[PDB]
Amino acid sequence: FYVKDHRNKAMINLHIQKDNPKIVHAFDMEDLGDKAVYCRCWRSKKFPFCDGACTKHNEETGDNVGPLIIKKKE
Amino acid sequence: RFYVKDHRNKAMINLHIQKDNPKIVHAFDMEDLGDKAVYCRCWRSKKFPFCDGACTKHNEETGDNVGPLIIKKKE
Ligand code: FES
Ligand code: FES
Repeated sequence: FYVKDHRNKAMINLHIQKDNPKIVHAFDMEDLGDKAVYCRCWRSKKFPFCDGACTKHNEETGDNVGPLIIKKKE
Repeated sequence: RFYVKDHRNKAMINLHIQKDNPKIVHAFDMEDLGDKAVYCRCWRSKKFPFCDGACTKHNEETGDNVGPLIIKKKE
């Protein structure tokens, strides 16, 4: 059994700051702690920070996304 | 007088990037960063984990409002 398609255009961000036409975050590395973990799935309730929402998203959708970690060499 | 705007979906976010990796995580030491690093949050960049402007076309096509994460040196 085969099948065709069309133009769905699913959004990545479903609910965060929808009054902002393009969500961009900018941080000075000098004011970060020893570690910051940033969300790349747009499902975190602590956006722009990762709260572990990625896990449920990957399990539900079969995806493989995860966060960006900025840290001091240590 | 009441109506909702439903945007919920069960679609994957990352369509094509490093699918042999079960969970794509990047970790960088700030001491090794230059003046400005711009990281992709849309999973459409051909330079992932870095932003290449793919988010603009995604936003246009889908009506989305995603954009990158910038880590920079204080001015
Ligand atoms: S909560 Fe989104 S990448 Fe972890
Ligand atoms: S290319 Fe993905 S956020 Fe810019």
